[PDB]
Amino acid sequence: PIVEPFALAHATIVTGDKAGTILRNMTIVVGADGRIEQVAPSIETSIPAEYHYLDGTGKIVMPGLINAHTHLFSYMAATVKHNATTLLESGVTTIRTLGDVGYEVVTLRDQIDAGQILGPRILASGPLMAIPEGHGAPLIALTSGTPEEARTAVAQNLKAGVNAIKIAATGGVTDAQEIQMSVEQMRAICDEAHQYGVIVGAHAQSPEGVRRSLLAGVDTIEHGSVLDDELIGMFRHNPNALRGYSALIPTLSAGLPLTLLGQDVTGITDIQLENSKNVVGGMVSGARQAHEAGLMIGVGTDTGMTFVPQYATWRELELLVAYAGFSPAEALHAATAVNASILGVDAETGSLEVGKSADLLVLNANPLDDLRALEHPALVIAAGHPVWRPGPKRFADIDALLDEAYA
Repeated sequence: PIVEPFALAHATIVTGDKAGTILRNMTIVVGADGRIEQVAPSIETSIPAEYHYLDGTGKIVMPGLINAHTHLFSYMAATVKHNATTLLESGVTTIRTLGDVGYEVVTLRDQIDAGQILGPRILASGPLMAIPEGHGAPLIALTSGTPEEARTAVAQNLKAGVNAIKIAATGGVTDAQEIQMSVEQMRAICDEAHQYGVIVGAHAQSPEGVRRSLLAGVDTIEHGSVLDDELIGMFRHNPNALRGYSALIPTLSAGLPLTLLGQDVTGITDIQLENSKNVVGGMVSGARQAHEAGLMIGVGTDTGMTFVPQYATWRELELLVAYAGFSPAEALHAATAVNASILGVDAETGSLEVGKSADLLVLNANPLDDLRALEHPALVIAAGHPVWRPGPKRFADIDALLDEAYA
């Protein structure tokens, strides 16, 4: 698969910047190297010879969506490739997995990077690290509680080729908020990962878990909890984080289903429902607080969960607006530019600027006026490679349940 240069003309560009800026009748020229060569008014932009022509009249083009929290499993090679393809077809050009079964995603990422397979840019975490809980989940089990065991475990992942790390600082959404992974354990994991420039994410649904993760130097907090001034300060300036700051990935899409859908649908016990309500309340409140404090907040959804479709990244933006006080513009900015910075790939993607990877998402309507415009992309282009497929295969039953639930 070779990248054939092309030019997408007459499109309305939704930049995804903090201001919610839109540029009318624009042409985006993509080179043979898969990078953006020009972004200018169509009327003054001539299409180079041999370049293919894409007529974007009546269309909106924006940076590809980015999902900072995914799983490519609910034979293994085909399964992970299928799910990565679904994400791409939904318009997501960069993803970070946070808990793989083994090193199958590393393998997939390498094939995509080599140009052997069409797919999104992937930050693969390999198996997540955590204290086993007996749920049969895949992970690198830390059972001694020592920093040495944790450092050895992360080294195994790094040696295997991961370019992301995931730690379970606490239990899940259906678990109690405890007052477990120690700061010492996570500090060893973060120190080691950072030596190799790898970003670390920690799943935490309690203030204590968030606090310990931040103290250890974790780069991203997944889910989160209600915050206070001490924690906000730890997000803003974290001397132990790879880039001196930590970001929050609320992943509202993963918690809300458990509290909005009936137990007859979810199948969780009464105690799990109560636990979920307490955790989700903290995730929502914390996201609002973080937004209010101007912290770095990204878009991730924890795909692979029974009620979190691989193709529903767009829903997270609607949830940030409805629950965290985000404006559509800010949500689009979080899903692109901010996510890119958080994942450390802002130099190559996240915005439609000359020199960056041609990760384009073409829409039939303006998402600033209605975020649901994101649900059905017109065309997705990954690193200059147009995806010649209709879109993701959707599950009407699940989509119907979620639509009603979020209504």
